[PDB]
Amino acid sequence: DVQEQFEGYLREEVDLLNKFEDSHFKQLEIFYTKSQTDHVINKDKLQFNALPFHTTLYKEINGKRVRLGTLLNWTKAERLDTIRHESMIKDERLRRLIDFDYGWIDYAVVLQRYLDEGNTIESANILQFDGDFVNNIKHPTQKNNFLDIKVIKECETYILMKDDNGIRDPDILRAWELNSIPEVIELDVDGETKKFNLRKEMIKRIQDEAPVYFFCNPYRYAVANLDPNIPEVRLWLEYFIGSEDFFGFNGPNVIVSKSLLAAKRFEVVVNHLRKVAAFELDVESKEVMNEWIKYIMIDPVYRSYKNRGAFGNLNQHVFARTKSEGLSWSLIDIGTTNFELKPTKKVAGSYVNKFNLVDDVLVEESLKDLRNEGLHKMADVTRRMIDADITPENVKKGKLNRLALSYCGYTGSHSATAMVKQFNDPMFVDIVKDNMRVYMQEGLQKYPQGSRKSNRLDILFKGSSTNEHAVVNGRFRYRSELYRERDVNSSTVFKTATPGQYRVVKKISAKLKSKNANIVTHPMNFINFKVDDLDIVVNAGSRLVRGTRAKRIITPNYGTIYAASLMTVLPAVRLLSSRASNMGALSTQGRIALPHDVMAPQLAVTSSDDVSKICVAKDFGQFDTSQWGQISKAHADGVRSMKAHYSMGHDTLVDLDLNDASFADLLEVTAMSYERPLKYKMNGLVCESAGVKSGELTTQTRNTTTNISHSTVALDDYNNRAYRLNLPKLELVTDNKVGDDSVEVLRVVDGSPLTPEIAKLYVNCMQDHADKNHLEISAKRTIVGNNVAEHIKIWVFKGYLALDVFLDSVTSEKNSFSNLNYLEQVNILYDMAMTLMIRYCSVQACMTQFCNDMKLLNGIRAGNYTFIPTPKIICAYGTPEICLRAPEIRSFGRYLPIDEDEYSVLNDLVASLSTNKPKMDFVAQMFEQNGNQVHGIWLDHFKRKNDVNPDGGGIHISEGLKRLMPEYCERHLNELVYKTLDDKVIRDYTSDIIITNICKGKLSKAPKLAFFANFYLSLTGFNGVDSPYLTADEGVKNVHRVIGLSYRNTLSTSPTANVDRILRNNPGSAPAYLTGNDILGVLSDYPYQNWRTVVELLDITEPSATAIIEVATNQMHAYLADKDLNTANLFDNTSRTYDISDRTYPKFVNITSNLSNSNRRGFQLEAMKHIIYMARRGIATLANTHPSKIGNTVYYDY
Amino acid sequence: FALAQINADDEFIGAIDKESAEYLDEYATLARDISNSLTLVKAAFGPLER
Amino acid sequence: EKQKLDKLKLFETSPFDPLTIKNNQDVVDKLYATQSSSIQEVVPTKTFATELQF
Repeated sequence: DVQEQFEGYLREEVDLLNKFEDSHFKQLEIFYTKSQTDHVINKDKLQFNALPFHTTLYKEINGKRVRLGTLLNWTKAERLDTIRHESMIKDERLRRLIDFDYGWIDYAVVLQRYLDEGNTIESANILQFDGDFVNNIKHPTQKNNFLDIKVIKECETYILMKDDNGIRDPDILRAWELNSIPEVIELDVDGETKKFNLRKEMIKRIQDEAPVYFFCNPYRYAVANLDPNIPEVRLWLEYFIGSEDFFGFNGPNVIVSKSLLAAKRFEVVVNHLRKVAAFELDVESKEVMNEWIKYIMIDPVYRSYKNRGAFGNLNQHVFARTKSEGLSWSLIDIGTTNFELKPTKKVAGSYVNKFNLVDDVLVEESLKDLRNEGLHKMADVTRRMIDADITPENVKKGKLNRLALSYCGYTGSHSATAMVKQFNDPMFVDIVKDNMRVYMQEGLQKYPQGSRKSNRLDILFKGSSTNEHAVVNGRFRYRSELYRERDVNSSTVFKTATPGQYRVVKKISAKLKSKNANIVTHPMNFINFKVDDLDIVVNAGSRLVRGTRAKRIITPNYGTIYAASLMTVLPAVRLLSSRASNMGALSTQGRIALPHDVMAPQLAVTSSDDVSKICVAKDFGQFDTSQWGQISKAHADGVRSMKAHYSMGHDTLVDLDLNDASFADLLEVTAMSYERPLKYKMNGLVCESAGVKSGELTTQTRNTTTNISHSTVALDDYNNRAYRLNLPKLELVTDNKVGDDSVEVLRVVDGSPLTPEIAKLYVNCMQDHADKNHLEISAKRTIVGNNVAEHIKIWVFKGYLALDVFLDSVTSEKNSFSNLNYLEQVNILYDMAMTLMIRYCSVQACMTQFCNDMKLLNGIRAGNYTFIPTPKIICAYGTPEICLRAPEIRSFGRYLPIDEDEYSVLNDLVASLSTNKPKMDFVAQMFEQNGNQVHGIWLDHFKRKNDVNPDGGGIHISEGLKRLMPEYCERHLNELVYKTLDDKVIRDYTSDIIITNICKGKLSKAPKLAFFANFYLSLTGFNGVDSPYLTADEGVKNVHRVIGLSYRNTLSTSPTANVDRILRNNPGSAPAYLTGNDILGVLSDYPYQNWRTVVELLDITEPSATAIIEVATNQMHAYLADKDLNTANLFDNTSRTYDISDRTYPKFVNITSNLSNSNRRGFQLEAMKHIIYMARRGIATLANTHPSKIGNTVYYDY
Repeated sequence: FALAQINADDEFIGAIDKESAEYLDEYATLARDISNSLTLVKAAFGPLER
Repeated sequence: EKQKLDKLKLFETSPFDPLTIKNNQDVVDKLYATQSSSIQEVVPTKTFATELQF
């Protein structure tokens, strides 16, 4: 009777979908007035005017009508004064809010109801300017030797540096009243310099330090969620309307009125509301969050920066002494790549034997600091959680401190100050040199194509910060039947012959700054290298991070150095990244996604009766200063050591041609780039780096080599000390070393239990060889234990996992959310919700958050009209087809019992919501206005070599084949350049096309579905093992218990990535411009019988051709399934955690028909969808391709 | 080619018993009707002639 | 309730299943149109192929 239950659950899914859509429409009925007309898409005829302010667009099909969406005509804005208008606003406080920016009008009138409820808020004190800051401004110049700091050269900006008469942490922006000194005298070398402190601190700091970029319109969100009766909303209002603290948004930027960091309070309060709603925190957690929101409302960001250190020190030791037994896993096969988590019985009472270093003095010091700040309850709950038991509530209470830190959002220090802080043993250098040499040798052995001169151009094409770029200038014109007569002005929109049709032109002039466009347009910069290029400056980039971590600075290498690195160092990085099965743990690839698999050895060690095994975690900070000097030269010498294997070479650096230079010269230039200081500039500040330099594609290798050397010397030193004074020795079992974060498991040789003496001796590191400060900092950084460990924001405790919390979608860097199309925004919201569900969020909370996020989306805006499509587009094809109760399973909406006509019309709607015509038109006009942009070297290099008739066998050459065929390459290449350029006008044109096509009744015909089959289920047994994700939702843990957990060895690989690997491993076999996506598409167009002929027309040599054919033959199902959906923004972590591979197919899918491999795998995934949906509820089922009882008399088997 | 395996359930046997009773009754009624018709045709109609 | 019965009877009214129908259709689709005129003169048409395989 499982089939009947499945059908009933699908019917409940349909009911929930209808309720959700109805609720969305009802909620949108309050932001804009009740819908005035029901406009039929095809039956009715309208001339785009006389349509009311709010209209419901319906479509009629087979005697039935479906609800497409809502249209808003902004010309008839009079209706909006029915709900919001200045006439109703009466209270004197909100008049200024109205005058500052009209966008608050709605919220304003809402607030008035609260005011008409009789309750009045009180003004709040705003903290004043602290004068000592005036002593913290430093203006460096050549007279003072740039304040005797080596990195700073040619600086024309102020720096906030610590001073005796200055406030602590000067760089961090503080919330201040704007009535602070307009003009303050500066005591420079001359002493007459004057600085407009108010102007700079109000303009530059409000945007560089504290950006606020809401995913939706902040006014709409405030109206929808910020209910005045909530205590937190009242408290923020006291800071908002009380004391008259006003702020608003113009374009992308934020404008303040009286107080700095006004918008940060809004960000903090909305973060509080959403986080509290999502986490389903208990009453005690609500109390501590009330305390924190009270404590940090004074300064939204700085208080967090105060308590970073205490919070980190307290969170490191969470659950250090836990009496609870927890989970258990086997340590069998721990030193190989094939390790998996398997259950194993453990005898009770192992808790007393386990031990984790606590460093109690620091813990009490952090506690005292917390009391001094006034966070008494949080300190108490953290102290309790240090020694408490294991429970989801307990672990949420433990991570509640990081939840509190996540309040600020995107906050960073001063840009120039951040630059100056970040920029500024023979055995060790020998070890690091040896490690770099062995890595280089292995990399050059695995991928030796870089050395050969012929492959250099192909590698350069496949693989910035170049000084010179080309510019494209022109005017993009298109016909719009969407504007009004009033808007017609001689600059942009022109009244044409047609009474209702206008011609809108947009003047563009932009530089093709992307790496690929610059590579095709200007390759001489990348190819030719002069010595002076080691001295030129390149622009740097700045990336703020969520939380209060240090701002990241990105320093790209120059084009010539980049080409050299691609030729020489890239093989080592590629070999390091590749780890495969049947390899030892302590191997070059083994030493260096899915949290459970990557942290599996630690997860097994922390839950084990064996006490010899210990987990040691090391985090290295501010090692760039250590990276300066000797070890940089050691890396350079390690790179130079490979020049003995290549004959032609020069004694010193000379100007070279990339495709003619011997490999020795390229190796020498890479060594010089490694060891010489490099100059970088941003915001008028120039600095030099002699350390890691943060050069892309090279940081990981250098950092992990340094960490490996550190671990080796530390272990050897501990062994020597253990010999000197009798103590059991240690032996490294496995290790993981990513960036500067390392975690290794060490086993005591004699099997004696771990002792605090052992941990203390290992922590002491270089004793009697270095100063005591090194010992102290080593004690503070690392941890050693048997109960709790951490690595890349993954917290493991007694066989249980915990993820991080600094992740949301309301506020994003660079506001890119507001730029993407509707479907991309929906995909981004869906993906963030999915990655949330795997950690701390249940389906109820995450789905409520997702629905509220959907309800506030901006909608397609074009001209003076706006389209809000139906929310039922989620289940439609093209969007992730999801059932609400089981959101993880993508593309499951097809099987739901939606009406066939309704589903068809929804599919056409979502298909029409995205079009590719505007980009083609833009590229065509750019080509017609600016002409050819590709260099002649790429013109002559990409020529037909396989000596095959272009006509083929007389077969039909489709459009894609003609695009990718060599004789028509040049035009195609130009398109790539013009596909690089992105500008507003393409998406405004797309919105206009969508509006016109929708209203006129033209719906794009949806593409057919590749795979679809109804699978009939029967009962069966369990296969999986219980989920280490304790905090995750019940459904995911049930799925883990029924099916199992996945692993990187068993994880499936996308066909496009496989084709890319095949193309890259054999340079010169296929043209460099060809990508896996294009070849896969053109193969999917043609029948497979002619596929070989196709690869002959694409000029693909045999080693690549046969492999590509095999991949297409075995893996076309993956491409056909995701053909119509852009999965660039989909990282389904929860879906990836499930074990859907060949290991679980026989136990859950029964297919008896004879089918090809691609079709078989596609139908196996189709069955797996049903299996996962059923298993979410703890019922294990087996899918079959035939019903068990077709007739009341007949019963079927097999 | 696709011969099915005949399965005898309890409900089928019960239905068969009910039909067995029905057939017995109908056979008896047919016999009585035939006897009555024979008596009538012997008592009423005599020989026919050219 | 009649729709479910009709869908179920579809399984028994023919020896094919949607998986096999898709597999068979993956062979003859676009095959005839792609080849050249001379080869088209010596290969069955798409309708002919569907008639033979179904």
